[PDB]
Amino acid sequence: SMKIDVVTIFPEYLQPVRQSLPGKAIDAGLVDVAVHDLRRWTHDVHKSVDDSPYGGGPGMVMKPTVWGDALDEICTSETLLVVPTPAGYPFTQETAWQWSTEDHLVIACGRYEGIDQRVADDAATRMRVREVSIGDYVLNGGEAAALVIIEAVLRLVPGVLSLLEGPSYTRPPSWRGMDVPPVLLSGDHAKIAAWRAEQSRQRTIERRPDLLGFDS
Amino acid sequence: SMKIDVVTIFPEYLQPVRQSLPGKAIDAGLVDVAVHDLRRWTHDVHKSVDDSPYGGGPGMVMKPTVWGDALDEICTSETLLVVPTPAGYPFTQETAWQWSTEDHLVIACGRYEGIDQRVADDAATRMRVREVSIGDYVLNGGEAAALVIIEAVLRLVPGVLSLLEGPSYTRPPSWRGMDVPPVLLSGDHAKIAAWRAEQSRQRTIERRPDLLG
Ligand SMILES: OC1NC=Nc2ccccc21
Ligand SMILES: OC1NC=Nc2ccccc21
Repeated sequence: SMKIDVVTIFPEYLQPVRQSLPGKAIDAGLVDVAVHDLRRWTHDVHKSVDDSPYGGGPGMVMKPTVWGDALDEICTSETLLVVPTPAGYPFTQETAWQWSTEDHLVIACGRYEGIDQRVADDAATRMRVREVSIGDYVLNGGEAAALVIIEAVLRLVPGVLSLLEGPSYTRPPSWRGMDVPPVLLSGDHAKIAAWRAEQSRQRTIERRPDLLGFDS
Repeated sequence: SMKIDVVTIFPEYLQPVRQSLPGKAIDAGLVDVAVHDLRRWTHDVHKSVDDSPYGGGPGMVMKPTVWGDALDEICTSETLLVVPTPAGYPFTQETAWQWSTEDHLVIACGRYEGIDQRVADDAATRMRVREVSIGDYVLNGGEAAALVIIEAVLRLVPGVLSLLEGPSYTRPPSWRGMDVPPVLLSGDHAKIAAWRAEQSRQRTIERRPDLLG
């Protein structure tokens, strides 16, 4: 069984929910998802987890010490440590497929400004570390990215179950004066493929020219 | 006072949590977030929200009669209808900024295979509709994309609070045999900025060569 540990200062946000893809996976015994409050590894009265950046700049940086004790306790040398970060390598469908075979994912959730770089540098001496971004929009912390990563990876785990998709339709064949493309009604597996391919092309070149090796 | 309506078949999954950034925004009265179970608008005892695709093929497509009724009830002509879909335009930071000043976002969450296309086509005749993807990895449904969209947008609402960022550091100066780069403690702030410029250049070359052209 796969085991996923998430570490965060927002454990309630990351608490698994039964009616969800991860929830189904958990209840099917295919995965154990444990969530940990990073503040467990603080020792000061105020439970401080970050501090001002050396060299200045806006915002705060998470303290290396607290993350240190946390990952010390939760990780082994076989652990794949995932660290969401705006500055990471891209998280892709290829990445998802790869992590779907993993035995232990530990996901370190930190604020946008980052965890002290020495945390990941130190972890890499004992385990595999992957700093990744799920997109170039800006989230305030790694929490939502952790939820995205979990859903992308879990749906690939055995047992759990290029080009843009063109439009899709279902019943009724006429709705509010709008008709389904007749080829999709004609039952011709060949003509239908020709049409869907053509639609996908038009859509991809319009919305994602990058996918076909073009600019913008 | 932004309003966000989310429509989903996983309303518990999307329920706002007090201890989160969206929870802070709501508690601060800076936004109202309403989550609606899509099954409220189903027609049959089985509360059917999807149906098999015309032209055949795998998966299910979400029913237009059900979504049509939900959106009729929830949207107005001033609504910006957000439809997360892997087939969408990329959701970017410029998009988040734009949406950060909308009075009413409605986010329609559907399964990967998507919603009958007529739903969006119809809605676009009365309101602004944006189909967007948050990434090329595959999610089973738009629910997590919704959470992402919401967090990227809300953190740009006043009051809630080309190159990669380089490493950041804080105390202690020496930790487990690793020292904060001396230059950060130099009090030479022009130099620090050039140093961080160079850190960004290299990390970007190494991790995201796509942002260099
Ligand atoms: O992967 C990310 N994309 C955008 N913002 C982030 C903020 C914190 C962690 C991770 C991300
Ligand atoms: O933006 C998306 N990326 C990947 N999968 C999705 C599934 C449903 C809606 C949206 C997305």
